[PDB]
Amino acid sequence: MVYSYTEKKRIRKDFGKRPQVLDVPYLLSIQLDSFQKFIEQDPEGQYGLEAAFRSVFPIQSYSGNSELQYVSYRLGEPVFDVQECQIRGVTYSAPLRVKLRLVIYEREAPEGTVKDIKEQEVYMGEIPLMTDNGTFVINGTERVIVSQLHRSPGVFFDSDKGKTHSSGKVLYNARIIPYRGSWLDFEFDPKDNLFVRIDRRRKLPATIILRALNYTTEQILDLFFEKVIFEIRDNKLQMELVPERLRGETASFDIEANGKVYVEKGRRITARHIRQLEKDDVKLIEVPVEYIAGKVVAKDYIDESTGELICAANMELSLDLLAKLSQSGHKRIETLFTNDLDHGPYISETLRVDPTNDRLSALVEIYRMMRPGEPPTREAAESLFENLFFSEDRYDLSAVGRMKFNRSLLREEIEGSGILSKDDIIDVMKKLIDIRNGKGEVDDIDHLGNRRIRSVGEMAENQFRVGLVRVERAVKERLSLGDLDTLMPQDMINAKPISAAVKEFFGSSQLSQFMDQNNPLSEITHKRRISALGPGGLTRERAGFEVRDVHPTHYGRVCPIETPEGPNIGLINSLSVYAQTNEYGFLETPYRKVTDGVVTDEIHYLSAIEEGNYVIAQANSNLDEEGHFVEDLVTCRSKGESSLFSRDQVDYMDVSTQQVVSVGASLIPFLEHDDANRALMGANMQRQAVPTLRADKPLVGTGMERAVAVDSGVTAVAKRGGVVQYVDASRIVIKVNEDEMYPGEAGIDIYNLTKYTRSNQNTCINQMPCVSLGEPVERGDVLADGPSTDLGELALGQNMRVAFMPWNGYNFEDSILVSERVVQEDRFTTIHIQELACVSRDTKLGPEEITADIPNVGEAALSKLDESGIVYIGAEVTGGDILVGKVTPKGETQLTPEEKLLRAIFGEKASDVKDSSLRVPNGVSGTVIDVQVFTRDGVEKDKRALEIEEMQLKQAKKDLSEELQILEAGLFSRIRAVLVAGGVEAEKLDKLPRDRWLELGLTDEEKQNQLEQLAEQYDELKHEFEKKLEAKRRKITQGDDLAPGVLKIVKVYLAVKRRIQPGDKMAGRHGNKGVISKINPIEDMPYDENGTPVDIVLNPLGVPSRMNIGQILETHLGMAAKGIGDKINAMLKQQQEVAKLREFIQRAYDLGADVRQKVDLSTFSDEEVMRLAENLRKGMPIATPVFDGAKEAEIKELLKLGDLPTSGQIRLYDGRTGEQFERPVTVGYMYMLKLNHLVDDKMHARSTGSYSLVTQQPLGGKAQFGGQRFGEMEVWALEAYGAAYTLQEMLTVKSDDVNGRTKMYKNIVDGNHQMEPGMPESFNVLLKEIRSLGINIELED
Amino acid sequence: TAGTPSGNGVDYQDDELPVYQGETTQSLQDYLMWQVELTPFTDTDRAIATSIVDAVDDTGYLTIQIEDIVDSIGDDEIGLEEVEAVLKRIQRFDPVGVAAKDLRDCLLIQLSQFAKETPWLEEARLIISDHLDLLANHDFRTLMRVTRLKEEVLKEAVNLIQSLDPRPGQSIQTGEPEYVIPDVLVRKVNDRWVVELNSDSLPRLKINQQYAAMGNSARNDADGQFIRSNLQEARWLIKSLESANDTLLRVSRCIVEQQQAFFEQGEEYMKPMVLADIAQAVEMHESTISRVTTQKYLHSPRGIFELKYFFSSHVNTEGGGEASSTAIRALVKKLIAAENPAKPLSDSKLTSMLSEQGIMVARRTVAKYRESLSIPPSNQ
Amino acid sequence: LAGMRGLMAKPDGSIIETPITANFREGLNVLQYFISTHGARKGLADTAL
RNA sequence: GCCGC
Repeated sequence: MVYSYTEKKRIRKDFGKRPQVLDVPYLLSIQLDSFQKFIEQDPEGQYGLEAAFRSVFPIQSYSGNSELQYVSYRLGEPVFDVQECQIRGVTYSAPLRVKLRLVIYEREAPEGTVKDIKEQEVYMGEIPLMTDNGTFVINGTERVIVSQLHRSPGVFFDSDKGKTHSSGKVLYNARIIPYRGSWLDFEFDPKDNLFVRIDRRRKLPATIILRALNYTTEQILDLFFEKVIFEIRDNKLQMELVPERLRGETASFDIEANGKVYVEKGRRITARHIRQLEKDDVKLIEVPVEYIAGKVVAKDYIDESTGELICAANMELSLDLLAKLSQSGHKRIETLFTNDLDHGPYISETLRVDPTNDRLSALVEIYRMMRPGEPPTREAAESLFENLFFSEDRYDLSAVGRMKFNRSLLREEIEGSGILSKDDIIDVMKKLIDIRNGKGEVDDIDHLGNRRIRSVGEMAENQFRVGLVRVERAVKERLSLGDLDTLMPQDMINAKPISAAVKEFFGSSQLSQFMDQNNPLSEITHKRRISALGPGGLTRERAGFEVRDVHPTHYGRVCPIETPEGPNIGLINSLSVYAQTNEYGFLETPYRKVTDGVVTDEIHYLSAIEEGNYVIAQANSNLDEEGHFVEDLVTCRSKGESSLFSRDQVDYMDVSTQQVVSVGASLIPFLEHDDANRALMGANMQRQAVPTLRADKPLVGTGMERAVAVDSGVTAVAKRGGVVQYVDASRIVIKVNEDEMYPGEAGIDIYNLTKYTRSNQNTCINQMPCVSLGEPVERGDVLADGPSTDLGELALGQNMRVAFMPWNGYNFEDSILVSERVVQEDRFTTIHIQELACVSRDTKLGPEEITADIPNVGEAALSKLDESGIVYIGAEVTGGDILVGKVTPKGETQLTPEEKLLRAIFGEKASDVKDSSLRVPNGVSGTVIDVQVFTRDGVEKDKRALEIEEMQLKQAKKDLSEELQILEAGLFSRIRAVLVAGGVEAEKLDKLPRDRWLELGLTDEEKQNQLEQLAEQYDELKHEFEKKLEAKRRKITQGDDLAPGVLKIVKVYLAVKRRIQPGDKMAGRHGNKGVISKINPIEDMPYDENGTPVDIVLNPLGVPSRMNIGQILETHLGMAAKGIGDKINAMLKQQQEVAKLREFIQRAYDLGADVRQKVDLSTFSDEEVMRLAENLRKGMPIATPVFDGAKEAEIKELLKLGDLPTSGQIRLYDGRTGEQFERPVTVGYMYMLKLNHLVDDKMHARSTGSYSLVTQQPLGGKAQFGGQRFGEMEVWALEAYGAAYTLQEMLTVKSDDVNGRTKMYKNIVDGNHQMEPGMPESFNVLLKEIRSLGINIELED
Repeated sequence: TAGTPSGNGVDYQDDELPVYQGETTQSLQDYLMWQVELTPFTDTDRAIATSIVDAVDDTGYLTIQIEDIVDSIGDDEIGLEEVEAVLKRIQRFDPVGVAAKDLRDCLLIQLSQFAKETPWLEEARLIISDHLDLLANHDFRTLMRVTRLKEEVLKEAVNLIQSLDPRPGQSIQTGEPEYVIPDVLVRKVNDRWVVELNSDSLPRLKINQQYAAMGNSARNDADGQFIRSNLQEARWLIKSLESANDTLLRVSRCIVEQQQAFFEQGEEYMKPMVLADIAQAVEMHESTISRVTTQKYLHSPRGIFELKYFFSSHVNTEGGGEASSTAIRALVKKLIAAENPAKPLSDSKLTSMLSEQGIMVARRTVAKYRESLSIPPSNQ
Repeated sequence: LAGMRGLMAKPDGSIIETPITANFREGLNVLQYFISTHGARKGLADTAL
């Protein structure tokens, strides 16, 4: 109850101090949720290929009276599981079946049909399926698909920082992004004129796009500017009063209200004068005629006398024009605002820029500008404009884009059409204009409320759609030429494009890559990884400083520690441990609600905008028993800032301190005592550790090891655990409890533990059981642990006894001095597994055969080969030993007498067949582990192959017969009970088989009902088991459908052990890395008064300049933990009675300063106490959470309880002289990792090898026997030294001088040492290249 | 595919302007000239060494005559006396026995470099190699009397002879190109044996040609319209590829429908298919169909991989109508293979048996068929 | 290490009002560590550019 | 993609 069965075996001492409102999530649900929302069907078109099918279908050919009606879809059962797919090198996928109907509409009868063919489903493509861990086995690999962080579709406003023209002018722009389609831009020039950039074309003014929507300039003037009425009647020329707008102006003349002076001429304008004028109710008042001079007419007044009129909108008025309008009878004149206090002159200037005033003129202008080719015919432009925007197929904003668009323009409605309307562009332009005027503000592009997340399901759906659209195109054509006989499969099913697009996305894509398999944590980090790159993302060089910075909205969504260092810094991120994604696709983090002065356990998820709106308290703020804050003033975050607020002010509280730390970083103990940039290094280096021979738990942890170990899918977890029945190194069988069962056939649980196997990084993945026999097992318990796991806890390193001192220069800089006891005990020893393959294919000469006999090869190379010609399982191979014997035929039809003689003395082939065999590459020492012969259907089965088939079927029947045996035992028990009910013979009945001829008939009811039904069930069960076994056997032995050329494939696996060596690289998890400098004999290491030496010596100088204080605290706490373990071990040695051992364990567990973890041995079984004590005999596994953990005083009292010095420093003696070191030296225990950087994989030397055909220069890189590049800076250094002959020998011979190389080699062999330099071939190549242009270049004499 | 082979190792030059560049390889003559440079030779000796190394075949044998080598030099005091000395020096190189005049020379040179205390060195140094080589080719029963030695010692003298390397100089040879076949025309077994054309990549070339040429044309950044620059070049490319594919498919279809008897039941059921037979079938000239079927390969579950094999114009004046020699050749191979230990297989007897079977073939015609890929089993 | 971590802020170059009053011998808060991550990232990005 | 700057 309080502790699970796997956790009662070894309990970590948590240092806690803060209860947890909610637990930690799976961390891999993201991938699972995305793909489940992809493959899974939905009653609506909300999710699943269903949405794409409804988007494309129904499809009809033009004037074809023909339709394709779509009804449902179904996914088939895969033919192989994950394991067989991974061992065979194929893709783990499922067949896609969709049912559709073809209906023929009547040509004579409108809207009528004549035929409707609803044939069964059709097959197109294969959909790859993700495994239970969130990986895609394609071509037998792992291939995790990384999520992408991109800009959400919608509308965004920017200002380009206001430094473009160097005049201090801030230029504001607006931008519209759809999910798919062309883009739209609105910009401001330094002259303040609206410009529209459609699809990143040349700049065009907004008036043409305004008019293309059938908008006249007059209509545009009223919408663009508020109009004011000017009335000139009886020469009064009164002005309408708008006191609200009249804020800043100079009175050109005396202003009188109803004949009474209100504001004098040039009287200072005061909010007081405006208020006084507004208080007095005044009608229209006269103004000086000269003032209207600067006004601009809005409408186009018509003259009642003649058709002539002043229609010149956006134009001023003249004094002579006043007489004209007076004569025409224009009593009222409409003019726009013409005011520049907050408003400004816009639109009208753009109207003056371009004179096109017709819809056709604007359409032809935009068609010519966007497409500079053939002029249109009133139809090309009309069609193009519809294609650009507001087209159902060409342009579409997503549901996220529409929501963001409505939110940015402050609209109540959230849903809407996927295409923009006339009003949307008007609103965007109005908002952009208002932004400059002062109202509104520019938004942040790096704000996490503007950045969306796409996972694997959405990208897969997008790719499926392109295949649909592609296939739909071809479908449309054949409906035109399709007779009634034509059927859907014959209606251009076109399975090729869909499968091609799907495999293109899944196999060869930027976000598709191998999952890092060095450790379970590394796989988890790759699975929970967010990238800004990709197709819809941003390129590396196109990024900038501000994009790669930590934003305040990154708080509980992305950890500000874990990120790559050099080129990808700030562009690859990781989810925080609690973060979740919105349905639209925005990151969320949970908070605890606060009501009144008390927090409530109800939890709300808030996006970046949601969190910003409320005042959120901090996780480390003290609370009372009732939930009220102990301290009135509390620290909170209000709007991207932090300050003191009252407890009532807080509306939410941080659920946990870790909320801001990634799962990988969550594993650094004493993280808050480490530099953030330095911690980055530790978190990054934690994922490069390689699992060793035996896993060792961390003595100091954080409490997150169990979640990482279990959620990664590396261990074996009891899905429906009952009681363990059979255990083995390869199998675990569990008898499920009867309290929960599936009626009928009963059932047991079979787990096939994974043995040694290759990983993507050539390491070994192995599983070992944790249960012994007859052990009770609850649901979710760990049965077997995988690589780098110990009793269900992540264990990726080993616990080293370390002293912090300088030792004779052998730990200078970051060097590490290691004792020989570490090497002898096989700690930091790893297993590496390699895969070599050999394929036989038919050739023009003939088939390529695999045989044990090989021409021109001695018996010594054939010692390890099988009769077929393959290395024996378990053979140890080195150098260039032969693995598989293969011979290819040669071409010869003219039998020369010498050739006939050769055939006469020697074999019939006379070694005509060449030797093309799989040999071990040099530098590769391996032991034969697994052979995987695959054979083509029809060709003779390999002699070794039948053995593999026999092992396969034997294992199949072995793991299949258990359920049959249990079922037949149950049937026998039922029959025995029935015969006991009547005519029981007891042992006599039990002795005779077949229930002693079914115990005759006995009573009529028993014979007719009981015995008959029992026999029928027996026969049916036997037939079903036989059929299942036969089906499995037939599946096992089948011809492998291979590539047409391929005839046979043989795969060989090698296993090697990597001994720890100095050139190897080691690290702790605080950013402290180093390579080994020396492996010291045990008698030379420093030792303490008890004679115990240290294992590692580390330099103290690396700590103070790195600010790695977590190193020292971890060392001290490890010393305390090992001291407690030492006390327990000493007690167990002397066989002390259980009571006082339990008392000491209890005393150690309840130590601390008000820690939350409460454990009492009182409710512990007496035997379970012994088992726990033996499990923590090595040391007590302490756990210190990330930002809420152990303190110095607690470490000190644990040290006191362990009977150790409180300072953490002891006396040490020199192992070589026996003298005591002057100062006390810190000694403790630290968790050390072995990284995947080895000298063996990094030692290369070349004297002479192959050279590139072009430039005649040696190849580059190991695995190709290349030479080191002597770059430009190396040549600069040689020039600076003055070493001319060294440079000439590097530049000429020994590089590109073809004759100089051989002459120098001959001279060196002769002991002459004379360069005799010539001319490099690269310069000749350059001369030829330049001459290949029109330029003549020559060498004069 | 039930199982898929791992991708073969490939490479391409990165961070280099002439992409893919190349790679040098070592051959037999390249490795022999390397040894020539590192041995003490004079100028004339080096010239002779280069002259005779150029004449070394892939097997490592000397295809040209020694007298022809002397002629090639055309220099005074370069007679065969010193050409022979340089030749022996070169023969004693790392592939011991290389650049040898004939098979006897290989074995004599190889046997010279031994412990000189080998149990049967002198027994096989000259007695078997330098003399009665044809006897060793045969059963060599009389060779025991010729060499005045028992058969027991010869039983292991010939064992040492076989222990000597048959063709030295082909061991250093690499052999990277496997000359594998993609089998452009896979055909399968159905109720009527349907055939298909794979590796067309025409849609793949169509899509790429679109996205490049028509993509640039549709890109309205450039003034005007590129409807003729590349848009009407991609169409020509697609038309050419589709025409070639259709012609190949039709020709292969005609061959398959004519030679269905080969694939069905036994293999040796070939009709003597002349070029005109398919020329009339496709209503097209034989030359165009011939050029097409020269190096095109088909993938068969049992059949041979090669279109040209089906032509077999071998009417052979067979009894009832006509027949094919390739089928007759397979029949002769099967008959000669299944015979008595004596295995007479006389060209007269074999021809008589074939005529009795119904193939009226001349006595010498069968002899040429047998000598094409076999030898008479003591028929003489 | 033994005194205040001090005043620092690099989101755009300004300075946060309340400084980090904790050293590394004592722990940092979540807020103080989040504040220091800005300068850490700024330095690490400056190095690689 | 990673390592050393």
